[PDB]
Amino acid sequence: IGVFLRALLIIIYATFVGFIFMGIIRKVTARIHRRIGPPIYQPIIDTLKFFGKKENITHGLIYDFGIIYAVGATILALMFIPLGPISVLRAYGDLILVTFLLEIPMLGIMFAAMSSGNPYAGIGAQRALLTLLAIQVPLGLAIIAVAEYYGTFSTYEIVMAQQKMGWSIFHLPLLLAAIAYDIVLQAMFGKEPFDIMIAPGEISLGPMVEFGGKHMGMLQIQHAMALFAETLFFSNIFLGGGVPLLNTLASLAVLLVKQIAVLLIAIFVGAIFPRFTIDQAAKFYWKWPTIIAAIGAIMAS
Amino acid sequence: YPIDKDTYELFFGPQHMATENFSIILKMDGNRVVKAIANPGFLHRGFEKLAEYRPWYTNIALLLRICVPEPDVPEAIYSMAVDEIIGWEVPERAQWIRTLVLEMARVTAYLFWIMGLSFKLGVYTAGQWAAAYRERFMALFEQLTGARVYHIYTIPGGVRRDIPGDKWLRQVRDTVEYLKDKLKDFDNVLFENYITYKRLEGIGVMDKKFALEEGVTGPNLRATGVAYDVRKSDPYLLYPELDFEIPVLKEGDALARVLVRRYELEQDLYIIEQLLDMGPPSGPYKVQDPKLKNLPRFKVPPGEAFAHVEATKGDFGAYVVSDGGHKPYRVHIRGPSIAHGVRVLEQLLVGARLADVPAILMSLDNCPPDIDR
Amino acid sequence: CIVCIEYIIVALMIISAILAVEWRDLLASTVGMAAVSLFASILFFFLQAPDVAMTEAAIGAALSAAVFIFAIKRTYRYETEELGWWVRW
Amino acid sequence: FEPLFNWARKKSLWIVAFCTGCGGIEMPPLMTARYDLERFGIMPDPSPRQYDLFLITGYVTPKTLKRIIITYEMAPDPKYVLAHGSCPINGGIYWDAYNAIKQLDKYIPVDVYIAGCMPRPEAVMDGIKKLMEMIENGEADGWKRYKENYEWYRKNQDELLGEGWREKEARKWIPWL
Amino acid sequence: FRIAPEEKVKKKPSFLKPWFGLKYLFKKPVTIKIPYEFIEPAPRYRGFHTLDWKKCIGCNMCGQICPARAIEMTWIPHPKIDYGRCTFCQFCVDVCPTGALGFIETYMLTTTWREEELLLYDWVPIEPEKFKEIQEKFKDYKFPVEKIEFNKETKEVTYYLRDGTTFKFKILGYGL
Ligand code: SF4
Ligand code: SF4
Ligand code: SF4
Repeated sequence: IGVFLRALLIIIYATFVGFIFMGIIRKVTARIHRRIGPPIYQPIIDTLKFFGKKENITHGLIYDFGIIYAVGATILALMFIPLGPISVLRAYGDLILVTFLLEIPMLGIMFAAMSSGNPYAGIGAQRALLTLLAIQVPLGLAIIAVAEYYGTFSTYEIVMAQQKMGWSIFHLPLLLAAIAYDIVLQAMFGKEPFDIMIAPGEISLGPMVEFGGKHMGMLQIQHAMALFAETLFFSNIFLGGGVPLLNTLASLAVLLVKQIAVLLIAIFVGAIFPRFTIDQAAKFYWKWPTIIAAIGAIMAS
Repeated sequence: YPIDKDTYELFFGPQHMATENFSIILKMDGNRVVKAIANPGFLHRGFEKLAEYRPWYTNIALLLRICVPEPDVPEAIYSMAVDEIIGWEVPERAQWIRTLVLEMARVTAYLFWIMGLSFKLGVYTAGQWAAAYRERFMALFEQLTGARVYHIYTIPGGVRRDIPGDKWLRQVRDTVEYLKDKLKDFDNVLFENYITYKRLEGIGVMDKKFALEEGVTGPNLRATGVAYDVRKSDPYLLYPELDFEIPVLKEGDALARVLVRRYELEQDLYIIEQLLDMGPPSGPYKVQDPKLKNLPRFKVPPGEAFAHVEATKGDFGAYVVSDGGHKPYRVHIRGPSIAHGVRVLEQLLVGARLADVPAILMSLDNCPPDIDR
Repeated sequence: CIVCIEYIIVALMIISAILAVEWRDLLASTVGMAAVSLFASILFFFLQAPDVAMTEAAIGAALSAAVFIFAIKRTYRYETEELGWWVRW
Repeated sequence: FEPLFNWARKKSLWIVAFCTGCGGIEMPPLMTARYDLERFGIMPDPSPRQYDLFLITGYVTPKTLKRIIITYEMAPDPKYVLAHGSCPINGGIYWDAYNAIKQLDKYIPVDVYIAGCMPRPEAVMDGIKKLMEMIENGEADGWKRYKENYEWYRKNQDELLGEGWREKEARKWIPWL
Repeated sequence: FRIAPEEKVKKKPSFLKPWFGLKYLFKKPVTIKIPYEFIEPAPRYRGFHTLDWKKCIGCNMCGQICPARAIEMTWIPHPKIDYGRCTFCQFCVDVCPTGALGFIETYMLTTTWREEELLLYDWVPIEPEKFKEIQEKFKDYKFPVEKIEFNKETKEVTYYLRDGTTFKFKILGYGL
């Protein structure tokens, strides 16, 4: 009953900071090309609008359950990564679990985008799945480079091995995995260079081309959690937060600073770079970040 | 029962934000195109049987809306054509004013084409900057003549409102020197990155024999090997005393037809800087006092006239015929994009991927109010 | 009293410090600078060192404040923060 | 219950970018780095479900009034169109057109009209600001007249061009494949 | 003739050169906060009409040069310009012989869906004392008529101004 309230604390904090992180993305992309743009508390009002309609669509019996499964999977992703010391479980937060549970949101946001039935949703799913094909070639090598440099997989036995000694973006056989993660994060998010699972403008909107009221609200929740989960997975592995309430709140605050830190370098790349053809997106994630992560993988062994 | 079972027909209709207002039905084959016919005419106001009912002077304001991005090139061609059938004596001051507004609307249309390209090429920063720097040109036009766009300015003889003076002519020097220092920050976002160069490379290969006989008249056949600039070949306004240099490439893929428009922006801004240091001498803004009054009853002697003028997308002509009364018997406004993104687009999308259907659509500067007329 | 006037002087120095940089009028900023030199001289004297108090009196009251407005004479007087067509560009 | 959603509507009006022909030269720079709309939260996205602010920018061809009313049939609750320019009011300068549709209120329910040709973005700001004032209390707008008073609009839709467009503008290509 | 390059226009693509588009992370963002920083439009921006009732002769010279056929004539014989079909081209200004049809900078005009607020677009334009509704009454640049009460069989339109005169007059007959 206490782990239930603690998990409710983590999911409601991840909501009320992940939406603010997406609003920070909107604010920085507004200032990146000379505009005030929205207030900081903007996508909260997006979600609050999208649950206030009076009609919906519901094309099929599976059209509901796919995106609801996407929200359940993206909540399951953030439940294992150690959000500060307050973790509902730290015994098993293994690398392969969190790495695969980022991809399952890219199922359910697309598995229920297929049930509508559209050439726009079909070619959006066509251009979304080649990413998830191509991005796992430098992603797996980054995970092996994290693996063989430490040995342990329980993610509480990694932040302990960071706060004992050293940082983790240092020690160059592990830094070459971080550049591979810094490039794969824009694809795993849906930011502008490797945008194409969102693609606003070239195709209509790809997978989320016609969802409706409540379904777009669940998508905004899922997209904010995908943001927060992949950013917390990058920070609790390659950066390490680790660490009384005046110690715990400051621990979560410096964790939030390192959340913004990779999120800050995810935006500066992700506005000055145009959208990528999916035929080149399959060709790019095998040339440069694969050989970088492969040099990191043979230098971690 | 779905009777194709092989080729799915997605089609970019009006509400798509890549194409502006003309639907291209694409017989897609997985991720390529095997047949790309277009259905234009979502905007057919009509101007043949609609501009035949207004008098000769008031048929300016109705004729502006044939091309939206350039709100001066459609009036400045009809004002050049009714100049010919009556045979005025348009002075040096009106010629200079019409020259400078014909070149500043052209740099506005280039800036709008950059913003329209960047809104569909993903990168928004080159879109927001291009619209921001188009807005100060709009706010500079507003001092002169009237509204932002559709400034009904160039009546068939001369203009309607002269310059305000040193508050205005010094201001154009300021914004042109500013944007000439600014233009080196458009290259790094739109023309120097290895994304765009790797995105528009080799797509829509236009041949050399495929441009001159096809209907193409713009700056985009000039990226193919063709030496034809209507400002250079037959100068009309105060063009011969400018000495600008035109770009010609031997290429013909899509990014060849984009770098040529970037260089046209550079040399056209150099034109407006070169034209300003001349400065207009004295003179009237109107042409004549006696043969202009009773402004509806404006009997023009019969005959016909053709005029044609450079645009952002295509050297597009007008065709006025005068029966002899106060009615244009037929004013035809040839849209620049009639065979310039309708017919040449059909043999340009065959084989191209879906990601380069919108980029090819903007690499010809397709403006849907010109096909319909 | 003893410590209450000390708290009065030190909070007066702080409120003349914050309001020395909030203003846009630079002559007013020299006024705020002179008042800061006032409360610094009084605090030097109240902390029982008269040498620094009279030196800072002869330096900060009319050789640091009266050299600064002496420099804004042939310079700006406002922030000049500007309504307008081509403004804030 | 109700004002927790009512304030939420007037802060994130998502506009769909139809760009209806003549008028898509003051639809973009309305929503760019100058006089803007993202400060009001007006974020554009091209989807017929994820919008609640349709801008009928100028004239409407009947080869586009099919597409506009099909887009208007898909926004679920808070669809209210903002008529623009001076075309929807009485017909613009194309009152002498067999195509350009006069008197837009007889076809789809307009909420608010602006004037201008083209309307300056300050006038669009005044239009949206009056639309915010209208949507505070909530003022029986469009989506509340397209539902109960459907018998009049469906009759006026079918009288102009009519006879089931879902067979006329669908069978118009299957011989010409 | 005067071909500019041989390969001078075509530039070289580049990896990390787009970071020079990142320079405006710290400069002042170039926007105008419209509630409430006003813009002050041009001194001769084309706007609404300010007919003078003492110089108008009713010669319908404007009637035949309106491109959108909305300057139709009434009797007590002045014109009513409707902005239903009007492009603000201001050809009726420099063609009016007497000079009794001016234009002043006023463009903001927003009306709602109901017909009683849509009779607002049929106004016989008032004297240039409406310039004392552009200045001296809260310089908002909006249409200073703001409601019109037509009445069938007792045709007496009432331009209920901002706080000034109700401006009653009868309208009987149209055309010529
Ligand atoms: S309102 Fe004016 S500018 Fe807009 S479409 Fe109609 S005629 Fe063109
Ligand atoms: S304002 Fe322009 S369009 Fe309207 S009646 Fe006058 S001249 Fe004609
Ligand atoms: S404004 Fe001119 S044309 Fe119109 S009624 Fe008066 S005098 Fe006649």
